[PDB]
Amino acid sequence: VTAITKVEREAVLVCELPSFDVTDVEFDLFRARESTDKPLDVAAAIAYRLLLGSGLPQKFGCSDEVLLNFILQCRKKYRNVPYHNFYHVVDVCQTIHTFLYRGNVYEKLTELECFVLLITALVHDLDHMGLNNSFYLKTESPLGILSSASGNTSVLEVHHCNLAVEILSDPESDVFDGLEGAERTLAFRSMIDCVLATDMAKHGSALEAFLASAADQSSDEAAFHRMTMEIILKAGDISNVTKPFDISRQWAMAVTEEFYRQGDMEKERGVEVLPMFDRSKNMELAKGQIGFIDFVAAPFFQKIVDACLQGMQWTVDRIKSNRAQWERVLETR
Ligand SMILES: CC1(C)CC(=O)N(CC(=O)N2CCC(N3N=C(c4ccc(OC(F)F)c(OC(F)F)c4)[C@H]4CC=CC[C@H]4C3=O)CC2)C(=O)C1
Ligand SMILES: [Mg+2]
Ligand SMILES: [Zn+2]
Repeated sequence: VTAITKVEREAVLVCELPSFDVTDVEFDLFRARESTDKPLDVAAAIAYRLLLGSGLPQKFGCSDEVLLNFILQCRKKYRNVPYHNFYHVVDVCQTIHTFLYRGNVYEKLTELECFVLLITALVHDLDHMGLNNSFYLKTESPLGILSSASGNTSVLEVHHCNLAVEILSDPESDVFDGLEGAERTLAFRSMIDCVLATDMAKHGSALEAFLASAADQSSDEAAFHRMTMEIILKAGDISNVTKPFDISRQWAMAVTEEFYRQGDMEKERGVEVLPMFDRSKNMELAKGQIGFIDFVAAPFFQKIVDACLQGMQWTVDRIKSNRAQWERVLETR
């Protein structure tokens, strides 16, 4: 990895974020990005401020400069795609911060685990190209062939972990360099476990395991911690429907356009195009959001909150308010 420069750091360090509270559940990243002509720097500054404000990097021997270096090394490996770009990972990082600290999920985890989760947010989609795992498998792309030959169908997630390990292999961007022995092993394993658990093909199994652990007062403690981390990163990843409506809608627009660009490529290659990826199906945003809410997000958030994460009740509340608002879009159309 090429070293991050003084000038790259300074460009983040000059951003002051006047009028934003990066800790708040109603924080608006889109408004942040509209606030200046250097939205990549502002986004990096948001992530930097979240991580320093937690007080965690300092505790684990991670200097301000190495933190910032890490952030910028992550930033350089996001692509200019509509949804899976740097702003998504910063959003996930900020969202996780709220679940840990406004939702009191920090109480279930060690400080190191909280630190790992915040850092893992920033790595969890590295070098996404706006195409899902299915695209690579269907088209027998080289990465798809490799995944199948090597026995792991989570095509992208293994790729993201690869790039995360590369970033962390240089002390100048290794936020875990202050760790050794068991703690360092836990930091890397937990980060990788969490990234691997973001594959939506494993959603139901991940959720069911967590719920069975939370219900068992004799669950293995280390396993419960790890599953809680996995579920929190998953929660962040499907959290767009938990945000104020207008934020939620802007995310939905970005994901829809990404999906449509995939579908356009699949059409060119003569492979199967799912309806949600087909521009010509012209699917209404409201109906798709209601469907994602009903079949994925509402039961996920309700189940985890009820099982164990009572402080995150607001997520269920906001999903219910967003669903009602989409229903009003349909009612008035
Ligand atoms: C069609 C149905 C009636 C039945 C059904 O099975 N599903 C689920 C479904 O079709 N899935 C599962 C999730 C997948 N998925 N979808 C993402 C995503 C993000 C934000 C979204 O909008 C808003 F929140 F911004 C969004 O909503 C829109 F798609 F509806 C989807 C990502 C989540 C995690 C990782 C990468 C992205 C990923 O793997 C896509 C396939 C239904 O949607 C209803
Ligand atoms: Mg992902
Ligand atoms: Zn993601």
